[PDB]
Amino acid sequence: LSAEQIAVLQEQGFELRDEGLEFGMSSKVLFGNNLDRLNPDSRNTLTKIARALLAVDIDKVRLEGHTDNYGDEGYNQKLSERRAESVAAVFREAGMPAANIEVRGLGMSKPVADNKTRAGRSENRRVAIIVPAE
Amino acid sequence: GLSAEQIAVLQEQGFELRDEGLEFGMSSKVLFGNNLDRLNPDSRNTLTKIARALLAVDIDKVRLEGHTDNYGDEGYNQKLSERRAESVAAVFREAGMPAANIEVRGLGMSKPVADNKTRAGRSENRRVAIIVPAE
Repeated sequence: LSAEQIAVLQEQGFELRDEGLEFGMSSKVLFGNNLDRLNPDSRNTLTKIARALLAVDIDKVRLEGHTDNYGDEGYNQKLSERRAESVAAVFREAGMPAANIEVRGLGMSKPVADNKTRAGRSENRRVAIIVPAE
Repeated sequence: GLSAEQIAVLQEQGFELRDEGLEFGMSSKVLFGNNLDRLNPDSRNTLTKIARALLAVDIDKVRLEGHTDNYGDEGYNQKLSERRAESVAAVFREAGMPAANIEVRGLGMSKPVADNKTRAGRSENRRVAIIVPAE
């Protein structure tokens, strides 16, 4: 729960939540037309975030993958896992140990917008980077 | 338009003789593991190393061909195979090869190198081929 860490997190773009601090990127930004391969630029943005967080000795990051509710529920479950794993590999490659990374795929079960509209579904397809408080 | 010094490097990189070119093949199991089109870190490094070796001897053209087995939707499979050959292309672009010198094809299920009757014959069919043509 340290204090100086927040200044980096916020400067990294994290926002405040109950569990801790969270930063989100849409799957459109992260992967474009790919399945779970990150596009080079997003990988670089992520690498920079991973290194800023390591630098202030963050204890844990949790990566949570999400989809909208369009398509097979099981495939969407697995796709959200693989996409959160792609973000997690960026953290490992930047030097964070596996033991300090948790990965979850949520599928369609934790939406942040209305799946009625094409834009709401694009919002719901995302990976969240969470720094828990405890 | 191909040289002996180019051959020496292709061989030690693991390329083999084929019609009108040289080819290096890896299974989707080794390149991607459990992933969709993201390469495992160790296979990405292996591919980077090959790409550097071919750029060093100024390889003018590379073609990348993605294949699947026959299980599941033929449409998804062709998309999958295209996306997985594109994953290999991006390694070659990052290592310095121009986009113009790279040709990416997903052949889906259409060109199998094993039977597909067996789980092992299917895994073999899941693959990407790195083709250095002669002309």
